[PDB]
Amino acid sequence: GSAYQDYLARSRVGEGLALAASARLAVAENAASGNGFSGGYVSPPATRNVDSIRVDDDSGQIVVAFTTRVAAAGANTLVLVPSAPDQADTPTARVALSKGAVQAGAITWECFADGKASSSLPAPGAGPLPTDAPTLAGKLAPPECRA
Repeated sequence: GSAYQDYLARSRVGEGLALAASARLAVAENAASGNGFSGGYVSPPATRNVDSIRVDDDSGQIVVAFTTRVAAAGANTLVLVPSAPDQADTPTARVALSKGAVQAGAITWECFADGKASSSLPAPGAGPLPTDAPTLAGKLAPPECRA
C-alpha cells in the first residue's frame, strides 16, 4: 500500500508483538519448570489488529495472527521460535525446547516473517525453523523478522 498505510500497519504489528510477549513469558516460565510450554496460557481477547496468539505445547513456537485490518488473510502471521544452547558456557549449537526438560539456559527468541527461509542466528548456531510458515509480509514486520 501507500507509504502511510505501510507505516500504520508496521506500528500495529509492533503493538501485536508486544501483546505476544506474555506468550513468550509463559513459554519461558514453563520451560524452566519442565511443564508443557502452553501451560497456563490463553490467547488475549481479539483486538482490532490481532486475531489470536497461540502457543505450541511441545515446541513453544508462537503464532501471532493479525486481522485483515493489518494484512490479508493467509498473509497475516508471524512466528516466534524459542531455542536453547547445548550447554550454557561457550555453547556448541542450538536446540528446540524439549517438553519435560528443566531449561536452565537463557532461551533465545527468533522472529520469522514471510520470506525468512533460514534462521539468522549466529554462533553458537542457527535456530529452529517455524513449523507453520509465517505469511505476514516482511516489510510490515520489524527488521529482525525479515529475511
